[PDB]
Amino acid sequence: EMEKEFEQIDKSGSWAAIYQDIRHEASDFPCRVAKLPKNKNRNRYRDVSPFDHSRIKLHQEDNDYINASLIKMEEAQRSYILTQGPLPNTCGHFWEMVWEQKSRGVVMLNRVMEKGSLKCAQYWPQKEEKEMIFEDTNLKLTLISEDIKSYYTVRQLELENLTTQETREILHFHYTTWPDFGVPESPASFLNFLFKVRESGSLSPEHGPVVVHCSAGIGRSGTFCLADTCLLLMDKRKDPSSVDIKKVLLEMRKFRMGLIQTADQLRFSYLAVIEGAKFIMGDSSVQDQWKELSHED
Ligand SMILES: CNC(=O)[C@@H]1Cc2ccc(NS(=O)(=O)O)cc2CN1C(=O)OCc1ccccc1
Ligand SMILES: [Cl-]
Ligand SMILES: [Cl-]
Ligand SMILES: [Cl-]
Ligand SMILES: [Cl-]
Ligand SMILES: [Cl-]
Ligand SMILES: [Mg+2]
Repeated sequence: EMEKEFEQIDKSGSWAAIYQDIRHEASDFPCRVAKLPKNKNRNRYRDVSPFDHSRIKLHQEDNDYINASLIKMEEAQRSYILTQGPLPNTCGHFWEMVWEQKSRGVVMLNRVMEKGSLKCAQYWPQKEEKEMIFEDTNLKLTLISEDIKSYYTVRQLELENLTTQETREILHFHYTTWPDFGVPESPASFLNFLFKVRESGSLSPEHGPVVVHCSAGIGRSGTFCLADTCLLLMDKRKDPSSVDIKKVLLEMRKFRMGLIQTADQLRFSYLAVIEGAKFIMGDSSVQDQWKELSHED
């Protein structure tokens, strides 16, 4: 059981060892498509690639490759697409994927510039009157509105298939204060944001999988998805004791490499799930407490 295990790991000072065990046991599957020479400029990082078996294939229509993986959580009955921050030449591919996969939400856990470097393209419009046209993939993208909070921003976007003139509302949830290889400021700030995504209906099984990304689409993205799936599993069962966090992480790692990048991110995941369980198991009042503690205003 996770809280008893947490205390034992904390007491014995063994987060590094627990995390290394996970790394040791994690799946290794081929990424042959990712490593084709023609795809070199579609990958942000040499050593971060989607496995062939779970890669998202684009439907157009000359080269189907995008650095993005379908994390299909069978027991939980929820799926996520985890992807790298799009590059200057892959923003059209990114939105093509959102359209084809029928996603309603995009969760962004990084900033465009981190540590002086460009870790993600400016792939969405920052001003209503300056829409983006992706001529390669025949899509238009317009900012409809935004709600700016202290550490996150929610945007309403309209994505249009220029081929058909069909339009869809996409919700963009941008966590702006999650440092690379680091953790959220508190369980409360993380959970307040996760519940904002949940409340939107973006994780509904009636939609395609939410797209989640950071810069590599593994560390911060893995942490987010691990906490969400653990919370969902205990919710379905109304049984916190039924959830084996390490097992869930290993299951996710069947679908994309390197999910959760540090031992402290693993530790934070346990904290987030232990805290979130208070809400799942019926202390409704904790949600307001997280909102207050997050200082979102
Ligand atoms: C220190 N590592 C690096 O700088 C590069 C790029 C990067 C940016 C950012 C990042 N953090 S994230 O944006 O939260 O995913 C992770 C990685 C992983 N990486 C890798 O080379 O990862 C290879 C790897 C490691 C463990 C497991 C699978 C693959
Ligand atoms: Cl940014
Ligand atoms: Cl900077
Ligand atoms: Cl970039
Ligand atoms: Cl950072
Ligand atoms: Cl790793
Ligand atoms: Mg303006």
